[PDB]
Amino acid sequence: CSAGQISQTTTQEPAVNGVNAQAGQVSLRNVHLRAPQQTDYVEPGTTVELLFVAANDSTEGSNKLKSITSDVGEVTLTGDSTVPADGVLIVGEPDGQIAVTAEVELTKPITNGLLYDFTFTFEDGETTVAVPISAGEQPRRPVPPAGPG
Amino acid sequence: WSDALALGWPTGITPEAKLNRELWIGSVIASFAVGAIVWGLIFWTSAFHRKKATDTELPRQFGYNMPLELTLTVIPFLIISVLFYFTVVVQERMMHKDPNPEVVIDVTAFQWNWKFGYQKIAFADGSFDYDGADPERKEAMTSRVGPIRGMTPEDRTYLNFDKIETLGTSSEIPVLVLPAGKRIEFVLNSADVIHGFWVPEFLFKRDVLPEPKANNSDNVFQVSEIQQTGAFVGRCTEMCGTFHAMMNFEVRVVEPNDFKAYIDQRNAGKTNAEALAAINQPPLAITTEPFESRRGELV
Amino acid sequence: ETGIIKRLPHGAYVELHQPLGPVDEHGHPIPLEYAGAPLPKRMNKLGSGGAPGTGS
Amino acid sequence: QSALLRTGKQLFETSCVSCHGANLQGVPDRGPSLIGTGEAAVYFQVSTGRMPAMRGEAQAPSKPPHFDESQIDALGAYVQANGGGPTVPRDDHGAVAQESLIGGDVARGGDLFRLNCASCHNFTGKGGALSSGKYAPDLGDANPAQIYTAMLTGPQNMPKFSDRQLTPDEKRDIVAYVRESAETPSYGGYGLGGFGPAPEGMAMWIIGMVAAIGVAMWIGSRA
Amino acid sequence: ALFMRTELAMPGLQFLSNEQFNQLFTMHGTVMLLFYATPIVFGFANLVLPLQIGAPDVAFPRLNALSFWLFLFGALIAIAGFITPGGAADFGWTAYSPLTDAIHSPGAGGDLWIM
Amino acid sequence: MHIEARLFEILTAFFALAAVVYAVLTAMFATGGVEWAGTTALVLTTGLTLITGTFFRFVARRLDTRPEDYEDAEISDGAGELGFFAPHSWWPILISLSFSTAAVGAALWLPWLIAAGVAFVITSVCGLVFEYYWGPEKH
Amino acid sequence: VDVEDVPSAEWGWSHMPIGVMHIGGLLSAAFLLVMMRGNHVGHVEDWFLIGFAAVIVALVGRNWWLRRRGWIR
Amino acid sequence: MRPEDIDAGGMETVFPWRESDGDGTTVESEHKLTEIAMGVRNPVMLIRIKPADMHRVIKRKGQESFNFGELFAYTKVCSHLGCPSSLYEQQTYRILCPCHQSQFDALEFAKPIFGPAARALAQLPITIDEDGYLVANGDFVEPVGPAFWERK
Ligand SMILES: CCCCCCCCCCC(=O)OC[C@H]1O[C@H](O[C@@H]2[C@H](O)[C@@H](O)[C@H](O)[C@@H](O[C@H]3O[C@H](CO[C@H]4O[C@H](CO[C@H]5O[C@H](CO)[C@@H](O)[C@H](O)[C@@H]5O[C@H]5O[C@H](CO)[C@@H](O)[C@H](O)[C@@H]5O)[C@@H](O)[C@H](O)[C@@H]4O)[C@@H](O)[C@H](O)[C@@H]3O)[C@@H]2OP(=O)(O)OC[C@@H](COC(=O)CCCCCCCC[C@H](C)CC)OC(=O)CCCCCCCCCC)[C@@H](O)[C@@H](O)[C@@H]1O
Ligand SMILES: CCCCCCCCCCCCCCCC(=O)OC[C@H]1O[C@H](O[C@@H]2[C@H](O)[C@@H](O)[C@H](O)[C@@H](O[C@H]3O[C@H](CO)[C@@H](O)[C@H](O)[C@@H]3O)[C@@H]2OP(=O)(O)OC[C@@H](COC(=O)CCCCCCCC[C@H](C)CCCCCCCC)OC(=O)CCCCCCCCCCCCCCC)[C@@H](O)[C@@H](O)[C@@H]1O
Ligand SMILES: CCCCCCCCCCCCCCCC(=O)OC[C@H]1O[C@H](O[C@@H]2[C@H](O)[C@@H](O)[C@H](O)[C@@H](O[C@H]3O[C@H](CO)[C@@H](O)[C@H](O)[C@@H]3O)[C@@H]2OP(=O)(O)OC[C@@H](COC(=O)CCCCCCCC[C@H](C)CCCCCCCC)OC(=O)CCCCCCCCCCCCCCC)[C@@H](O)[C@@H](O)[C@@H]1O
Ligand SMILES: CC(C)=CCC/C(C)=C/CC/C(C)=C/CC/C(C)=C/CC/C(C)=C/CC/C(C)=C/CC/C(C)=C/CC/C(C)=C/CC/C(C)=C/CC1=C(C)C(=O)c2ccccc2C1=O
Ligand SMILES: CC(C)=CCC/C(C)=C/CC/C(C)=C/CC/C(C)=C/CC/C(C)=C\CC/C(C)=C/CC/C(C)=C/CC/C(C)=C/CC/C(C)=C/CC1=C(C)C(=O)c2ccccc2C1=O
Ligand code: HEC
Ligand code: HEC
Ligand code: FES
Ligand SMILES: [Ca+2]
Ligand SMILES: [Cu+2]
Ligand SMILES: [Cu+2]
Repeated sequence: CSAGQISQTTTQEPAVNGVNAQAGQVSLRNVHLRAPQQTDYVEPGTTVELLFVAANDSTEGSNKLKSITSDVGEVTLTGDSTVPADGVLIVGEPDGQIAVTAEVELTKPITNGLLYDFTFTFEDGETTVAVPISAGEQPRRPVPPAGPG
Repeated sequence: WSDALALGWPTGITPEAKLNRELWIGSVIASFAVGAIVWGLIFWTSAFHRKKATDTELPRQFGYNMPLELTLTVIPFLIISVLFYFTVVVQERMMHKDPNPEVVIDVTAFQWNWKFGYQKIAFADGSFDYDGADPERKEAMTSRVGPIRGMTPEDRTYLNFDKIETLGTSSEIPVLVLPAGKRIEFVLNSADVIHGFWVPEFLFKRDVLPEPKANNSDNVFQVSEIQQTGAFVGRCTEMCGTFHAMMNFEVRVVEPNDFKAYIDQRNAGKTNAEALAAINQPPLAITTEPFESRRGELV
Repeated sequence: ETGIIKRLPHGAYVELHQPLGPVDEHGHPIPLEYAGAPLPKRMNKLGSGGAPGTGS
Repeated sequence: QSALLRTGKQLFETSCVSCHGANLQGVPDRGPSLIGTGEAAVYFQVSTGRMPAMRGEAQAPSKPPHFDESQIDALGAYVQANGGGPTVPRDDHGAVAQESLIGGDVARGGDLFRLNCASCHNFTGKGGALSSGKYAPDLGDANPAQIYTAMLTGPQNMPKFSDRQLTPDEKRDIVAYVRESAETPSYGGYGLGGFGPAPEGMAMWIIGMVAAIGVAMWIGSRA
Repeated sequence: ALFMRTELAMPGLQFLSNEQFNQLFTMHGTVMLLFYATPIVFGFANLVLPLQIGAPDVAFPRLNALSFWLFLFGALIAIAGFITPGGAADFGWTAYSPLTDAIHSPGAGGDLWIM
Repeated sequence: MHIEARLFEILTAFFALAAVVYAVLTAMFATGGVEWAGTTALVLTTGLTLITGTFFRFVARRLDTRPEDYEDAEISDGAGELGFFAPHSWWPILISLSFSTAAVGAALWLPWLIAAGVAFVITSVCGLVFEYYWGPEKH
Repeated sequence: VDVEDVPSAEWGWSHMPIGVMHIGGLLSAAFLLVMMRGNHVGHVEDWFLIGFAAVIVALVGRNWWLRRRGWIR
Repeated sequence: MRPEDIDAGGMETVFPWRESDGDGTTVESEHKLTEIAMGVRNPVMLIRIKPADMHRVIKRKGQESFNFGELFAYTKVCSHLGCPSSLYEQQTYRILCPCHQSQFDALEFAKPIFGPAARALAQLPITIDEDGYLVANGDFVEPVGPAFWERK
């Protein structure tokens, strides 16, 4: 019964902090924002980094990533955003990586745990991912010691 | 008619396939002749030896015919002996291996797809020489005491790797490109379980085994030549797991000049899909298409 | 039922039966009446097996 | 080391592309994406022998490992090179840390295990049954590194325990309780599987009552 | 076989998955060669063979009855792999190696098939 | 019982010839030398018929012509008690249940269930062996 | 019941009215059907309940019809 | 606790704590913290739904704004008989009670989908303060724990 068309190991998604998205023919994997936090909100003007991996499903042609827009600020793409035929396009350097990067200039406060919409277009698609804020291998921030009460 | 007596066998694209089909038609003719005689005898006694509704006395009670029993024992022995000789003659031709082949193909089977590599290309006329052996990655699997003759079951040194390799994908049927009219050597090596390298147009298949040398299995077979160009489908025939039925491949046959050109783009870093398009060939397989990922229509 | 099968001279196969009570004119016994008590079914429980022999 | 990354991709091309694809994007309805999983996920999934899977069911069960220790490191590095992620702890020699992961405070680990771990498993970590078909496996065969990576990565249905939710000191103390409780002999005799009343009642009916009834028929009479 | 035959009627998986189909022919062959064909060889033999040779019974009446129950409980164990979440054996009745291996057949359905 | 032993000797000769021929035909022609898994079975297949055939030969030379071994034998020649045949027994179903319990334990690898099955098998087999030998209760 | 059906008819309780078993069979199937009213989202168990209820109803009907026609008593 | 302390698909039991409760170093503070640990209706499960699965979340009436983005807070006490139901499966989003096998669909406001449970687990509204620490956004809108004759 559990080995039928509806399985519990085939429908299982990725156990990470990213979002799986399909931009027509390019698959977006582990889409997350890296943003160290100190206060409840990340104030506007703070520079954060958007990290994801673009996979080209088609193995015949190539694709190039342009015009990443979101309602959190301005997103700047630096480097060769062209994905090969049957290769990957890794943008940013996540923790545990021993050069294309996405730079975001905030205009409104953001915080961990919420979802913020992002638009990804390469040549034949306009899809929304709702990118969250994910913390990598950073250690737990210290908590002030409470008093006697 | 050879089209009806073959019982659906493909015509064949290799001289060994043509010889194998000739044996099949003759054996089918011999089998039908024997079957018709036995069926005729059964039908004759079922329609003319039925209890007549006026025959009082029981029929003659005979159950021993020594001259007849010996005659109907030697005759079947003669037929199988004749078939056995042709069986031995054909199998010797099909399993013959030329000491100096011109194209060597490394066939790697896994769960659940195929990987094709070009081990060595050396045309008989000397118009194309190539060496695809890549010893810098075959010896990276050494693992050593060991449970079996000093090596772990994960030794994997029997596997062969090449600089130019066609890797199958769940969304891309692997395509093997071979020259027309050229001798092809196939080296079969599995990775985890047994698979089956079957091309129906080849009229021949051999099971892909892990560690064939340790299993005393001759995993190398050759074809004299391919007599025509086109695309031919290939299926996995030995049961290997969940996706045994969804790991088919395609064999593409092109002209020797087209084959020589195709290797050039592959050496130039081009993938299999774009290299095929560079020689005016479809980038994807046409005889077979990748199976849908949807476990079914109810998903 | 003793479990012993005997072949009669004419080829009949019969099983030797041990009556639990009185017997009628010929071999077959007269049927007894149920009394609510267990009835033996194994000949070894009736002492037909004898004794192995006194000793260590 | 470029040799390690190339070797890992060489294993991936022949073992994992069927369900995860060539670029680790994941084959829909066949396997998820391996981007961002990290070396720790691959190391645990291969050392425990869970991967490569063979069919789709409620859970892929454990089985003997398909690759040796050298091949696991190469496979983990290749996946780590794509998307990053958590990494397995290592000792000074560069091997996988086994003894150094044992915590020195088991009392804290026991309470942490009871609060966070003894729900799906039992107190002594014998296992348990999940919703439908799924089940939590026994913890008596997992080495400390495997437990650490399981906490880091959160296998199929296991809440991921980040280094912030559970600090490495807490994780080291948790595995200390798991490793200790596995090899402590039972004090009152045979452990009877360490499941509680369920084996106790079955053992009672099959031993004490069988002996008591069998003795009674010896003393008593039939009919 | 009817489930298999009705699935191989039209191309594509309409109501059966690959794993279910793989379990289907393995269990079908195992049941219909070893749980139906082999026992009925002794099914007819316990019927007429003592009669044919003019015998009152079989050589070992107790052992003859043991074969029936041993077979019946052995057949039920192998079929009982279907109720397992993983499923019954899915590697075919020839159970080739190393497909029947713990690495390639880790479920309890294959183990119940062997025993 | 001359014919009974002749049947096994005929099989013994063919099995011995096949084992010797196939061993010597794979040592010089099969790839890898002698086919071991394959030859060992053929050699010990001969032993199966050899053991039964030899025992039947020894038994035949001891006993004279049986009523069933006589070409023209009379029905009355075989008159008399044949032996002991069990009329009824519920022990065989318990032995099968005991063996199946161990098999399920072995299939699922449950050491407690395997031990219970082995103990059940011994207990069930003991009942079968002692069924027609237990004496009357001594009270 | 009499001696030929139950040999120990006079030695204890040996007869159960057929109405109790027939009504109990209908209530057995009714309880199987009503259990479909639950929080379960799957329908595999629902079909198992329907099949068992149908089998029980068929057995009860078969017995009642045979008893009415006099084939069995 | 801060929202970033838990990754997607994780679960961790939380307890009601106040500044006046203290760190437990003093005798009075330890007694105050004892009732928090011994509170029958105190434990609460904090789960982080994966962002890719956020479109499958069904909100309960009156509890739509009870989540802080992808963070959901559900009571750890099973609504059937009071056992702690903390067998949260991250992929199936099913909360299993180990006492009598009750399953709750975390996506559909912890609605029971199996077992003898007939009422969904109470949802605790959550938010963050100025310092970024997760705090409660009020009290439960329904009683927590097993039902009684005078409930609802
Ligand atoms: C015969 C049997 C067959 C069945 C038929 C007969 C019975 C059917 C007839 C009725 C009957 O059943 O009676 C027996 C029962 O009686 C007494 O129950 C009554 C009533 O029924 C209960 O429902 C009620 O809950 C009890 O109030 C308590 O909560 C009240 C609040 O709750 C309301 O809110 C709840 C939840 O919401 C709120 O939650 C929290 C509350 O603050 C806050 O979080 C928050 O405020 C939230 O509100 C939100 O609201 C809005 C949101 O939209 C917004 O505004 C805001 O956002 C806000 O946040 C709901 O869940 C509830 O349902 C309810 O609605 C508090 O207000 C109270 O202070 C108190 O705490 C209440 O008790 P009381 O008033 O104290 O006493 C009165 C008197 C009983 O009268 C009778 O008729 C007795 C006679 C008939 C019965 C039989 C006895 C006589 C026969 C002879 C003796 C035989 C010889 O007492 C007694 O004499 C009882 C004595 C013992 C019994 C002896 C039997 C004999 C012994 C031997 C056998 C209790 O004793 C029970 O134990 C007992 O069973
Ligand atoms: C008159 C009658 C009255 C008297 C009757 C009473 C008799 C009682 C019999 C037993 C007495 C033993 C006393 C000494 C106890 C002892 O000092 O013991 C040490 C340790 O040993 C076990 O450690 C194993 C390893 O050593 C560890 O390394 C390993 O880690 C551990 O594994 C656990 O832990 C892992 C994580 O660490 C998990 O991964 C893993 O999964 C698991 O949980 C292991 O344990 P485990 O597998 O439990 O058992 C393994 C058992 C294998 O089973 C068994 O003995 C089963 C048999 C007994 C059990 C009780 C009966 C139960 C009945 C059945 C369930 C029936 C069910 C059938 C259903 C049918 C009907 C239903 C419809 O092997 C053995 O001991 C071999 C010993 C064999 C002894 C045989 C007895 C001799 C009798 C001879 C009599 C002669 C008398 C003649 C006079 C004339 C554990 O116990 C430990 O706690 C314990 O500390
Ligand atoms: C002659 C005697 C008996 C004869 C019987 C023999 C032949 C019977 C044929 C039955 C067909 C079997 C097909 C097998 C393959 C299979 O299973 O593939 C179907 C798919 O189905 C499910 O997907 C559904 C969709 O396809 C998806 O699109 C959808 O998403 C999904 O929805 C879930 O999931 C969503 C999230 O995705 C949620 O949102 C959503 O809410 C929900 O939870 C769906 O699921 P769901 O509705 O649960 O239906 C599941 C299956 C259900 O299987 C079953 O037959 C279960 C087994 C029932 C068999 C009955 C038992 C027999 C009784 C006993 C033996 C009695 C003993 C006798 C006594 C002694 C003898 C004396 C007489 O339906 C069917 O097959 C059709 C039912 C028709 C069967 C008819 C038989 C009824 C009994 C009649 C008896 C008459 C007797 C009268 C005599 C006079 C998933 O599982 C998939 O993976 C799976 O692939
Ligand atoms: C005989 C009887 C129960 C009559 C009652 C009649 C009546 C008035 C009925 C109406 C009342 C109703 C509705 C009752 C329903 C039943 C019920 C829910 C009962 C509640 C309490 C109660 C009265 C229980 C009775 C239990 C009982 C009489 C058990 C008999 C079992 C016997 C006689 C065993 C001895 C035989 C023997 C030595 C066997 C080998 C040992 C084995 C394998 C026993 C089986 C076995 C058992 C019995 C366990 O309890 C058990 C518990 C936990 C784990 C495992 C087991 C287990 O394996
Ligand atoms: C109400 C309910 C829960 C039932 C549904 C589940 C269900 C169907 C029960 C059976 C589960 C089984 C047996 C599945 C495996 C497949 C299978 C072979 C089953 C059917 C096969 C079949 C029809 C016939 C084959 C022959 C046959 C009839 C015999 C089967 C022999 C066996 C092994 C039966 C026992 C099954 C069973 C449910 C008993 C469990 C006994 C219990 C409760 C013990 C608990 C227990 C545990 C858990 C320990 O860890 C332990 C550790 C150390 C010492 C002791 C124990 C111990 O006793
Ligand atoms: C199809 C049979 C697969 C093969 C081939 C491989 N994996 Fe896999 N993997 C598969 C599934 C259905 C899942 C999700 C649920 C599960 O069964 O685990 C996975 C998951 C992983 C993971 C964990 C992902 C996470 O987010 O934690 C890893 C690390 C992983 N797979 C690695 C892996 C490796 C190394 C493989 C080659 C040995 C491999 N997978 C093959 C299914 C399949
Ligand atoms: C239910 C949600 C669980 C909780 C709570 C804990 N674990 Fe778990 N565990 C669970 C499952 C479903 C699995 C197997 C998943 C799979 O893909 O097979 C596991 C596995 C482990 C293991 C591996 C043991 C082995 O393979 O030998 C370990 C070491 C482990 N789990 C440890 C562990 C710890 C330390 C926990 C508390 C923090 C814990 N688990 C909780 C289910 C669940
Ligand atoms: S107590 Fe939670 S399910 Fe009954
Ligand atoms: Ca179909
Ligand atoms: Cu295959
Ligand atoms: Cu195959």
